[PDB]
Amino acid sequence: KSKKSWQARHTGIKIVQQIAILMGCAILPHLRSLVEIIEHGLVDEQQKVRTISALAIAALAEAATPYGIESFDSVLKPLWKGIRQHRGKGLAAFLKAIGYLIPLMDAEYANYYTREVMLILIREFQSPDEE
Amino acid sequence: VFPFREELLAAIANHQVLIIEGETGSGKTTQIPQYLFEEGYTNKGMKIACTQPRRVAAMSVAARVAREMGVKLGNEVGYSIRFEDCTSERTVLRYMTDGMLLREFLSEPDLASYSVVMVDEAHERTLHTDILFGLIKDVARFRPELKVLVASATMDTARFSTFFDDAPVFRIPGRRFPVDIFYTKAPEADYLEACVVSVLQIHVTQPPGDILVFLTGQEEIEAACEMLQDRCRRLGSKIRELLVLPIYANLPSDMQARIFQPTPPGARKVVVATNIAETSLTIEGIIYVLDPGFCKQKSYNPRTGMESLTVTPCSKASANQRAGRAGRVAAGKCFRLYTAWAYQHELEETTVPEIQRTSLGNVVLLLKSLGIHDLMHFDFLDPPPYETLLLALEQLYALGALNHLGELTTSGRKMAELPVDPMLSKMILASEKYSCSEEILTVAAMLSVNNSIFYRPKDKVVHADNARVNFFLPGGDHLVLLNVYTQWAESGYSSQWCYENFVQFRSMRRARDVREQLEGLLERVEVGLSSCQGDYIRVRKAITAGYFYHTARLTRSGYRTVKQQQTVFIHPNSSLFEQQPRWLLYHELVLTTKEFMRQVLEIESSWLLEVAPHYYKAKELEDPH
Amino acid sequence: NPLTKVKLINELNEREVQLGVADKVSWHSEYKDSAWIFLGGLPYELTEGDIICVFSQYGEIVNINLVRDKKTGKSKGFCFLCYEDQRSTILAVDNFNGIKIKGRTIRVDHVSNYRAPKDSEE
Repeated sequence: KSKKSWQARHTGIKIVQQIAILMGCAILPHLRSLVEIIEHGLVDEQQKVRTISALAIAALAEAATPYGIESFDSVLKPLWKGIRQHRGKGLAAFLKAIGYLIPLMDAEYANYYTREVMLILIREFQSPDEE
Repeated sequence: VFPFREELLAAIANHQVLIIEGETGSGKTTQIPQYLFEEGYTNKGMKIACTQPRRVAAMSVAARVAREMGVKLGNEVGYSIRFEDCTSERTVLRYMTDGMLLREFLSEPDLASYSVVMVDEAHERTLHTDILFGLIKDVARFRPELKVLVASATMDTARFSTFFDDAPVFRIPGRRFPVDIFYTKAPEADYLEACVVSVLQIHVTQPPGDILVFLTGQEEIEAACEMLQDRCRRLGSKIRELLVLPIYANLPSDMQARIFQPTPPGARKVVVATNIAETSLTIEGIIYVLDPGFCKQKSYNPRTGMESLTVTPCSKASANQRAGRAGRVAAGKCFRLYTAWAYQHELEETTVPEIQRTSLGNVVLLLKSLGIHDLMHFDFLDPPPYETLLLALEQLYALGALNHLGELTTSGRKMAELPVDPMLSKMILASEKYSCSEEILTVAAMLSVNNSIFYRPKDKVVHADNARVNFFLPGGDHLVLLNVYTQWAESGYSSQWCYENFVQFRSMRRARDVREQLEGLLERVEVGLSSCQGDYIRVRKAITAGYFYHTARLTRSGYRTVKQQQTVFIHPNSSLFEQQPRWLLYHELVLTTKEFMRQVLEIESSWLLEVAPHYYKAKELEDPH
Repeated sequence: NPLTKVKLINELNEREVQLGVADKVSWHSEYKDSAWIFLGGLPYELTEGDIICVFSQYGEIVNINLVRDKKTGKSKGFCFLCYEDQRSTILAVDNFNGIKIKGRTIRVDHVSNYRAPKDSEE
């Protein structure tokens, strides 16, 4: 949460990402106090910071499996805004984050997030990049 | 009408109730109420009421009659409209909407203030007029002093005379000049462009005479005014000047008066009007009519149990009325945007009375306030289905407006004091308990106006939504209304501010007036004005207290409504930004292609249970979807 | 991320030369009937003539397409080149990948469908 250069915030969100992919489920009792950081991102003016914040949300969702769905509730709305208005690698990182969050979720909300995202998947089957 | 004046006087003198029929423009509204001569209402300490289904007809006619009488408007001649009164102790003759007279009935069942009541434009058969006819029939028994006149454009007398216990009829012979009719070769899918082209052609080619174009609504009319005005200027050098004027229900009085203004010479006037122009009033000098064949009509669906206003094709009778407007001065022309076949075969002969078309909740509360116990038995000219009435009583009961007995509660009696739908009145009345009354007051006023609040041009959408976003409150469309109203309160260069903001000044101004009138009601009634700091919960609760019947729950996919278990989607106007809003309260049900729910605000389910436990009991709920 | 696809397309050809894949199934029978190639990471000082001079070694580009912006810009970094023959595109994606021209390295990929104003990844 320092604002002099985006490299420090990029570094800290990268720390969150490699913590989440390094240690599996012991990050879960400290999940909420770690995820309350991450919503200060995703609205920044840098594409790299938003992309690595989506990767950190995706890494925390992969680490949780399937716990803490009421703790990511402040994250789904900027992800929905980003898959509506933004396209590119940010769309891919947002789609990774949402696709990792939706197995954690109850049936009605995950079904609503599943049925209104497959159009984006059919649209992005024409993508040339391998990642 | 003047050639008949003696004949009319004789009928009036002889009978308590009379029916008077004549084509529009014959002079029914303006001249007849001049019954003041025979009546001498003022000496008796009474007035005469003339009721109009349309606000514009009441306001404009009153202004005209005041001039005809050589008195000041608001004085001897005045008008009464819902949030707009222009009357005084001096008022002799009061033109008013039927809704208003019904409200006066609620306070005084006898309507002792009036010696004569004239229900005009009966042919429209609005709900308010239908109730008024029922009530008057009985009041007449009570007061031999009261005289009633029913006026209608339709030459058809019989149904009314019989309803009136074989009241006598006076008919005025039709003066209308012949009007030639033009039809289109083929059906036209997009009528507005076609309407614009026809207007321009008439102005260039045709000899002097004004044009009357019939459109559907304000937004469409406003669009046509700009396009026609621009094109007219383009005609410019070659063609004479063409003035263009809008007319619709909302227009302020000063603007309504503009339609009367004379055309420049060789220049022409075009009035772009809703159906107000059909029978309600006449603009002298119209020779040419353009009839697209559409109107905004209320529709009711009994299975779904919902009203909705849709644009639909006009009845044959209304098509004839529109053409007739061309004939008043001299031989005219009417351009019908459809084929002769459609006119003969397709158009339904006549529209149904509004009573058949409506949700009855407002009417039931009104009748109860009237002191009518037997709702089923009420002598309607055309009785509504019993089921619609039963549903209305049940809804009022859950609202707590009526008890299980069907008697008014303190809340029902107070709600009757407010000129709004019961859900809105209840929401407003409860708000002080919520400590939100000031915010609710603004929301209710904002709800009472068109969604002309936000303007989105089709091409212009991006900028317009960017402007809206400033006000927008996530998961709370009702809150957005509060934000925009509050901002509208403080904005330098108000007219320009609205335009830059993509907001309709007309709607916001109307909302401002309504809020002022409602606040006065709250002051009189002793409903304290309350507010808190940053309490969204209290606002959502207050909305729930009124709206708990109109709630939808987030389905596994889509939304389902608590009442009638209907599948619906949140209207595209709002984004369910928050995933959290599982439960939403919605203002309206729109039925374009699919079923949509408009103007939604999130609500906690526990609040619904807490707020309306009778409604929220599981026993009434069907097997769990 | 902006230039690791250079390493990816290089490791594809290294895996092809390691496993001993014949030319019938070596990734170019799937992109037939298309002479269009996409470029990535071009500097902003490149005109169309310099791009023609640097990629005309294996055949002249029949159809050039630089991403020239509407009013306020000059270039973005992408390019479309349509050669004569598809084997020229094979040799261009196998040989012109990994090189650098004035600082930033460039990448060559296939298109195979149709030209687009902006769909790719900057």
